[PDB]
Amino acid sequence: AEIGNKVDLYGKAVGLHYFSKGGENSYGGNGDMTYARLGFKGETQINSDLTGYGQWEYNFQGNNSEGADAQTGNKTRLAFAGLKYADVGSFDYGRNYGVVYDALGYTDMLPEFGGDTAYSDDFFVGRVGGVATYRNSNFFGLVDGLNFAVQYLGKNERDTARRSNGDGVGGSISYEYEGFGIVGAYGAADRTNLQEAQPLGNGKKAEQWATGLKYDANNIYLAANYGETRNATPITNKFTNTSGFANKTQDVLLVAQYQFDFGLRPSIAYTKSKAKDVEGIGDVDLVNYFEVGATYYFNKNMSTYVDYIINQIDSDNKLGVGSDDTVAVGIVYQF
Amino acid sequence: AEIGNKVDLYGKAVGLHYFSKGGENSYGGNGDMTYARLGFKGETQINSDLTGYGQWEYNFQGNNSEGADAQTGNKTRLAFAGLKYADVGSFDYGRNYGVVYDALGYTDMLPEFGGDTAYSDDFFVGRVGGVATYRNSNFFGLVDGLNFAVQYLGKNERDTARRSNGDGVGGSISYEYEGFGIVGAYGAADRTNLQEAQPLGNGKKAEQWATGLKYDANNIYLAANYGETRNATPITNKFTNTSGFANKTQDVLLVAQYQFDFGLRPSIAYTKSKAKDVEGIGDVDLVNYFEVGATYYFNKNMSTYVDYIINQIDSDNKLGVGSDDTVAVGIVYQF
Amino acid sequence: AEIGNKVDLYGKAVGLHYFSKGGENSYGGNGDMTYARLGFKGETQINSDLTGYGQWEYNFQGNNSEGADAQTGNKTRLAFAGLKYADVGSFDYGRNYGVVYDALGYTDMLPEFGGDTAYSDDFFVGRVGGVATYRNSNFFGLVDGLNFAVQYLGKNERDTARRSNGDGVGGSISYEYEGFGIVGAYGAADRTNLQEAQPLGNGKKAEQWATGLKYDANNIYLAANYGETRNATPITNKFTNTSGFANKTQDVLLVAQYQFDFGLRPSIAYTKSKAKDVEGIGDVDLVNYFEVGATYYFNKNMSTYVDYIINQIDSDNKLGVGSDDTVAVGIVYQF
Ligand SMILES: [Br-]
Ligand SMILES: [Br-]
Ligand SMILES: [Br-]
Ligand SMILES: [Br-]
Ligand SMILES: [Br-]
Ligand SMILES: [Br-]
Ligand SMILES: [Br-]
Ligand SMILES: [Br-]
Ligand SMILES: [Br-]
Ligand SMILES: [Br-]
Ligand SMILES: [Br-]
Ligand SMILES: [Br-]
Ligand SMILES: [Br-]
Ligand SMILES: [Br-]
Ligand SMILES: [Br-]
Ligand SMILES: [Br-]
Ligand SMILES: [Br-]
Ligand SMILES: [Br-]
Ligand SMILES: [Mg+2]
Repeated sequence: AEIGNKVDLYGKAVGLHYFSKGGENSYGGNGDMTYARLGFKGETQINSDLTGYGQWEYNFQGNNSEGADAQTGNKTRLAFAGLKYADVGSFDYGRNYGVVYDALGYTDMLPEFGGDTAYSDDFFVGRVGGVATYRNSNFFGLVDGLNFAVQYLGKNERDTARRSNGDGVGGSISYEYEGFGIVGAYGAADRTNLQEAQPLGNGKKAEQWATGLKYDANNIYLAANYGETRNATPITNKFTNTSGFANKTQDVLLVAQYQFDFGLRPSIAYTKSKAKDVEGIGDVDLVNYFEVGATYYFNKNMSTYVDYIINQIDSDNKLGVGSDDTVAVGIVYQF
Repeated sequence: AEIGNKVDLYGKAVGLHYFSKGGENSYGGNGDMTYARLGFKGETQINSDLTGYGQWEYNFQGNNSEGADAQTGNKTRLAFAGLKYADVGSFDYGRNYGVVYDALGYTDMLPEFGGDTAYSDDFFVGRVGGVATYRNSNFFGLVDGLNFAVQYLGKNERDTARRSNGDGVGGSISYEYEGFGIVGAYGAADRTNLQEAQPLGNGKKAEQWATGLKYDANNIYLAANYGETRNATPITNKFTNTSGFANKTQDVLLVAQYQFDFGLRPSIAYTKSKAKDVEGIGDVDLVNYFEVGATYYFNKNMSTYVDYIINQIDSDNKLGVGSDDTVAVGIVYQF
Repeated sequence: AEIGNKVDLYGKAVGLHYFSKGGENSYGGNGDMTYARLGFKGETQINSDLTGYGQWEYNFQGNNSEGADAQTGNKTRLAFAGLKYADVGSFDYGRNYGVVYDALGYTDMLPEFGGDTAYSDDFFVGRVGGVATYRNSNFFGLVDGLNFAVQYLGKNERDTARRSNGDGVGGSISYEYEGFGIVGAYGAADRTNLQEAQPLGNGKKAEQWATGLKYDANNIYLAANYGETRNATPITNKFTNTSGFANKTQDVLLVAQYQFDFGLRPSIAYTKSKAKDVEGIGDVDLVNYFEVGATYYFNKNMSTYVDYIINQIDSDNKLGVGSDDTVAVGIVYQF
């Protein structure tokens, strides 16, 4: 809620419970999942052709005690600033969305779950540190609906292989016309020595790509993503306590939703990602499910939701991917 | 300070020092105790019979360095959202006050100390994770001053016995009339296997109950709480480095205060909690003291206070409960 | 941005990258250095002679992942409240700037680097916990431009020698007249037993002092600081993994800047600190460099900057102080 400069502090409180049998063997786990969010975003008009802007956003976990676990799962999601010039484009630097999320964003619309391939700190698919992003709308004002973006990922040598990266570039192009949108996005980067010493994944570069199609009009939302990755998607073998990256993955995400005037937004979805050439096992499913779910919007400040994952991962999955379903029920106050 | 929706960011900065001899052997300890608070609370009118709301609140410690200890004692206090409907009642889910605090709230009014039995993450007496709370004012609008509440506590299997719980229900009823208020509150819950493996406490359920009486009118505040607990109150034997829960406790809390027009709010108080059937020792006092103290309110944004604990715990207490007095002097800017 | 009481929430997002060769052997290091800041400051008019106030401020790192490193470098910078009375003076308690920073503040003006001797949690030179500060402007209203301050530092017995202190007093006096300012500041304090068990530094008290001269007018800023310290400045011998405090240091800081109407603020600077009588090595340089740099201010909400450290520390420095240069390029949205 808005606190020549327009600055806006924002957030929400999310009362959130997950239901699974036992949740060690499930898609989402079991129990209290309450958290809150806080951030600001602002933009300042510098002149008629130039705006300056910034955004910061934080996750506060609501399901930890006030003892020594208090900080578990607290983190900054976003922290960047930039400049937007005339028809030239925008440029920002900091922690932000990786460019391949320009595609994955199409399916990442579910009430609680979904977007399973947009890992955080995973090269270009999710939120990530140290990125320089250039974005361009309507091709310099010459072509209504043709947007593009390029992004430069600086190396992050962290203590974990999962959270690290090397230098890389990625980019994306999209075209929209009367409710239809089409997008493609691709990136590659160096892997770090720590990533390469892992027993899962083989190679010295990582690539992610995805294409998107979507129809967004007349209270209907339909969307589709297909993508693949090389040496990029993080993976654990829970049976030998083995970690790393899948050599290859192949990914599909489908979503159908409708918006009723009275607030009810039903959701239907399917998601599958399968890893290939995983050392010592071959091909495995990482994600496999159908979704049903709904959100009820009381207004712009208040909603509740149920999200139900009909898990299709079989009880024998070779890496130890859980097989039970998960339901989520949430209540949200936002501003 | 207020930032169809009414949302309010709030907080305070508390300059705070504690004085004790040595503070290893004291009630409150010795030294810098500065901290700050930040939160939001908002409510949105959905229609004439329905409001939606949320609250989040965080504790930032001000007495840690900017080195590796920086986060010590930082935590979310509250994070919940809910719906309030007509005369039906309110319902919220998230981290919130346990229902037995509906009684303990009567005495928890001192400038710095007091409220010694309202432990955090301790079933129903204090702030706790994963609770669903229903509250009812004036009995559905049929009975002015008769309020009640029921609360459902979801199991929290944490890494510590102190911070965990099992599933449980608790509730409370109160009646108020012309400055007088009367309250009763009770809850029980399952204890977790971790709690049961402790060497202090014996049993597979936990119960807390308390009654409250108070007079709140004509610039006078008088209040009284009596309560008991089974297998609920956390306790340490500092002499053998032994921890767990007291089998039984018996608790009394008394408070007298007056408000002068010029801002001066003197406080007088007494508090005693005694554990029974503590393994290998029998009966012990956990808390035993008189208080004198005062707050000076400059206005609604600024106050100072002194709070002085006249400790009655004797120097031989069998669990190693400290015996020296503690003074606290604070200065508070809030908004 | 301002959210009888005037309260102001504020912050910035800083997109920030450091360039060094390799940065293990450099002044500033290499890579992503993005972070954000959030705080409030408020003041309340209690009557015509009395204002009450508070300030809190936090550092959120933007260059950590959302995994287990998420909190690295997050901390409260400031958290205090106080009262300002008529001509008498102001008094505040909490975490705040140490009084010797009243001098070091003169040179601490560079776009990214500079202020190298104003260590955090280091007695009086930097931000520190548990201080009571009295400040006086115009000598009780009797002497325009003559300010003074005294400060009382409470002992902080922490787990690290670097972050601890004993009880101490420090103070400062300054005089300003038509763009010229002159300042002196001094403090001493007890060292704690932990500090004394270190292999670097010898003695049972710590003192810091500094003098400042500055010209601040006509879009010119020139300033100069000289100071010394005994048993106060923290130091590591990276060759034997040895830590502690330099017995003596001698410090010089120089800065020249100009402000163009169009926003461009060029900076020129020199900084040297040298430790003496360091056990097992004698005299060593801790800091030695020239700076060139600039900030471009688009407006009051947006700026970019480059800051370039021309390191003069030689490749043989005896404690292992790095010798390569560092450049920093930043983009800042603030409110
Ligand atoms: Br917490
Ligand atoms: Br995500
Ligand atoms: Br993830
Ligand atoms: Br990051
Ligand atoms: Br654009
Ligand atoms: Br649907
Ligand atoms: Br801290
Ligand atoms: Br409490
Ligand atoms: Br507690
Ligand atoms: Br909790
Ligand atoms: Br009610
Ligand atoms: Br009284
Ligand atoms: Br983080
Ligand atoms: Br500093
Ligand atoms: Br430092
Ligand atoms: Br501190
Ligand atoms: Br003054
Ligand atoms: Br210059
Ligand atoms: Mg934090």
